[PDB]
Amino acid sequence: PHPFHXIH
Amino acid sequence: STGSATTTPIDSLDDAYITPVQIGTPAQTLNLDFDTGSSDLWVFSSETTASEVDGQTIYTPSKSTTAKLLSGATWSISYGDGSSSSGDVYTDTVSVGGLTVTGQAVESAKKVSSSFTEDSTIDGLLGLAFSTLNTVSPTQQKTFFDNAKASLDSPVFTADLGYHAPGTYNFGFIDTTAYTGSITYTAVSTKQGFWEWTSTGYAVGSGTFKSTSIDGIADTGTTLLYLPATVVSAYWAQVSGAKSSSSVGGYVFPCSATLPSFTFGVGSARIVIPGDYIDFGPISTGSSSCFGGIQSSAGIGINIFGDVALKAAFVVFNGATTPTLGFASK
Repeated sequence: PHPFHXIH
Repeated sequence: STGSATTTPIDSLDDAYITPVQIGTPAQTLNLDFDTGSSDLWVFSSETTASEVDGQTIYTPSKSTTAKLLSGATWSISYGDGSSSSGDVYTDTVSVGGLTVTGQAVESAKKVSSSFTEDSTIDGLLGLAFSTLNTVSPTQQKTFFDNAKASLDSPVFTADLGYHAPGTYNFGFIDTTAYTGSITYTAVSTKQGFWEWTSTGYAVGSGTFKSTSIDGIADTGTTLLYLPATVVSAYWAQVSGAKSSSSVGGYVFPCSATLPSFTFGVGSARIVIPGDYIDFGPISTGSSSCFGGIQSSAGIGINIFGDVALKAAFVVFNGATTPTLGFASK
């Protein structure tokens, strides 16, 4: 899978 | 005013959702990742490096007539994973769903990261977090929602993400056909500029409910459910064969296993994330080890309700003076 971690 | 736009997942394990958006005059329709955990409207443009755009649809701002430079104006963002984007900034017209918003700040990427280039179904991001987070300089801009907010019927937008199917993003109103029962609203702390709330416990499968408080953000921007280590581990001990792996960097279980359901607290309400949503398919292709959708928050310092737990409820983002978060069952 290619999860997403959208701010830093 | 109002506006409903269809979000459609970009993959078969739903790890991101794109919603079409019209920018300019006349219209250029780019597919954007709607991120409630950032505050930047950025896109892939004509000023973006040519080795850095694979197959993405680009926003050419020299062929929008509503399109004007915000000069000296500059953006630079970084995401929870590594993830990078940056360039300059334009002013232009954005519709989402029919909801038109004029001179919105459209940030037009000059550099993007490797992981955005790999990502050919996404043309940019739409930030739906709070506006103190916006990264433009030296003059900070606002989000779509904040530029539309005054012109809307109710200052609120709903998330309704589907499991393996598209869903809807509505601006301006609660579709009362889209949910079962009541909506429970809980209090939101806007101080770090996130959709940040407080969870009243957890249950794993048919077991008893734990009254602990879990401070999290609502982030449609994150695929998985990031919960503290004790909670996540209480979870995975109910699935036989699941371990933590330091080269997959998280919790895996073999694929043939039956995933039990995760229950989280919303005030006095309960939202069950069914066993099926927590299975992110095999780790590599061929493999009989499968990636789990409940993972530990320990290494990022904050707990996230991502797409796994949000796509289990109907979500209301009340953007009123005293903002609340509402969940219903669907």
